[PDB]
Amino acid sequence: QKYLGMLQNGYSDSTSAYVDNISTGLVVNNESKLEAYKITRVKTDDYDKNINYFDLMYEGNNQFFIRANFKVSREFGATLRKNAGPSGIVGSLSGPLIANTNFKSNYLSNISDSEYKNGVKIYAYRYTSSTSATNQGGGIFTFESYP
Repeated sequence: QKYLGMLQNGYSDSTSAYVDNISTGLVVNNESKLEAYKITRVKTDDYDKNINYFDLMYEGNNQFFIRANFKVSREFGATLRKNAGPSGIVGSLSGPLIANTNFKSNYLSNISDSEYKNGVKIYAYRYTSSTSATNQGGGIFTFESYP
């Protein structure tokens, strides 16, 4: 147990595939691999993800931002382009809203499998109000789906 975190041999499927040495598996619909999968991402003033909900993942029809933890941000957020670059709301964080599995963070298809396998997409703005943008970290992302 002191090597790998937790592999889902009939355990909970809350993603949790996180800092490198946590062997964790998941299988969902819309890309061709059963995933013993890993995430090794670092962003600013951060250790692994911070503020709950920050990765790239794999449920929906496209390649998109994680549903990392069980609380859902209905927040209509502005996920803009690559590291520390503001270019406008390409990602309009909104529905769908469901949870309990690896799910979609408002279909950020624009951030794709190339930015998933050794990605850069923990960067994100948070909005308290309808236009109050705050930057709390952003940097390297990493993922690897495997047998």
